[PDB]
Amino acid sequence: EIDALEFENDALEQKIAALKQKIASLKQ
Amino acid sequence: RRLKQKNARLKQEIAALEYEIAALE
Repeated sequence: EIDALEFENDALEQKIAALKQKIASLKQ
Repeated sequence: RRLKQKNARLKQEIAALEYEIAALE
């Protein structure tokens, strides 16, 4: 079974990449 | 468990980044 935490971990990594990008942007 | 540990650390990382975002703005 792909565990429910793999789902949640993969969503959290997406969110991380998107926050890094937003920080890259605020510094520009 | 690998996955619970990685979960707790992904959350801590997201927390740090939202902290910096709020400091930057």
